[PDB]
Amino acid sequence: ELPSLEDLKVQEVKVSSSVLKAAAHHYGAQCDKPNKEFMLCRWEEKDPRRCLE
Amino acid sequence: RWIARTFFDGPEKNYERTMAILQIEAEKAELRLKELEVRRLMRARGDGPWFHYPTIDKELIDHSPKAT
Repeated sequence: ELPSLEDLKVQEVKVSSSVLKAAAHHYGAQCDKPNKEFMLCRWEEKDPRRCLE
Repeated sequence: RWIARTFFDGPEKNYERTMAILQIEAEKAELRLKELEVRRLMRARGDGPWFHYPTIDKELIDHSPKAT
């Protein structure tokens, strides 16, 4: 199968609460390009193994 | 000689004829043997458009879903 390494997951994550993120949808307007790059990666290549960087 | 006319076909007939009937008969026998040979092959291996079972679908969906 060959999965990704142990030190592949990015540090400093999930510090915010579930509704704290939902409180501001301004995240959809500002910082949207890197979110759309990952989104376009997923529809082209379905595997999470390639789109992790 | 009187019996030969208007009552007899003649030796020329059924010699030029019958061979014509045999010519159709030879075509009828060889193609029927070929049909028995073709159906013996087409049923065993799915190569030609004879005894072919229907498939599921040619085209169903290709549009982008909300998949993971």
